[PDB]
Amino acid sequence: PKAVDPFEMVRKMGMGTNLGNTLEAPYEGSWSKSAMEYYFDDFKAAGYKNVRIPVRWDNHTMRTYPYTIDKAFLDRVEQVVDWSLSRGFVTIINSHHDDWIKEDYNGNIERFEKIWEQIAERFKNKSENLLFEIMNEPFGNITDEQIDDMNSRILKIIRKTNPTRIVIIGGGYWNSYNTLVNIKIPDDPYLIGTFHYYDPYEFTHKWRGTWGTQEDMDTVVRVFDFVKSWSDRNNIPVYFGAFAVMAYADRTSRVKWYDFISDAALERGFACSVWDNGVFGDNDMAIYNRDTRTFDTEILNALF
Ligand SMILES: OC[C@H]1O[C@@H](O[C@H]2[C@H](O)[C@@H](O)[C@H](O)O[C@@H]2CO)[C@H](O)[C@@H](O)[C@@H]1O
Repeated sequence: PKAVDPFEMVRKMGMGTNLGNTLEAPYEGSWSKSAMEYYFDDFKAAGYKNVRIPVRWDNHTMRTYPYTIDKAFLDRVEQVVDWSLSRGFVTIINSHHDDWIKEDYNGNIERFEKIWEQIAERFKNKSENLLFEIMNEPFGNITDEQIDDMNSRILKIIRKTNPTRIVIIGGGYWNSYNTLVNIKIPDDPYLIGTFHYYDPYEFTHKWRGTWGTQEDMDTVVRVFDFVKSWSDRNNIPVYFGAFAVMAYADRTSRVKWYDFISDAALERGFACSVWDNGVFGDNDMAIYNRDTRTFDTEILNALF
């Protein structure tokens, strides 16, 4: 009845990191290096206060009823979660890249439910610091009615075994042109809303040449301020699961951007996780080198 409320958590979560391109890859390791328990020792030393762990269940779950999840895979995900929880991190697991659910919905919603049914069961006794994020990026390729349907039913499933565990549902998205927020939010006291950058017409834009300008900053504060009003009006805390997910004009801009987002976000009381590709050598968007156990100091400095 009296558990931690979403606002207390968001305050607790603070600035964190993503364990990108790992368990959300088709198969763990097929992309960036697999999860090692030292990753978390370093993140803790680094300052991160939360760790989002994307997870694609597609290939560890039967494609046919009863859509059971590999016993082993579940064991694996729990091992990683426990490493994170043991270190005091507010930990977030979800469904990432399980696009099949958007290529149909009437057809795959049950498989999606079974998966969430089994996740909720296995982690039901986990610490309050383990949050369930229904789906990474709900928007796009699916009607609003279906996005709403999905949240209600997965939440309902989760609540049967996790009566007070905080759940994260998309509250909306933003892009250079507009911001979209949800009006219809489920009637539940344990929900956090999450936003990500999304542009349905992305594969059309005549483009610009990546981010970093003053105009972009002006654009984000705009977005952040509206989400803020949304947050206050709906009484639902905000969390930017993966930011700085863009390419930049140069090293100096990139650092500045990481410094900027963190400031604006936390000042408005938002929780957020930086997107960490876990890739160096391309070099993309990785802050922590899983091979050298070293971080891009300048960026960490800009985040804290
Ligand atoms: O889809 C494969 C592609 O994913 C990239 O990460 C995404 C992340 O999955 C998404 O949730 C977030 O909103 O954006 C990031 C980056 O765009 C990953 O960085 C790529 O290497 C990978 O090929």
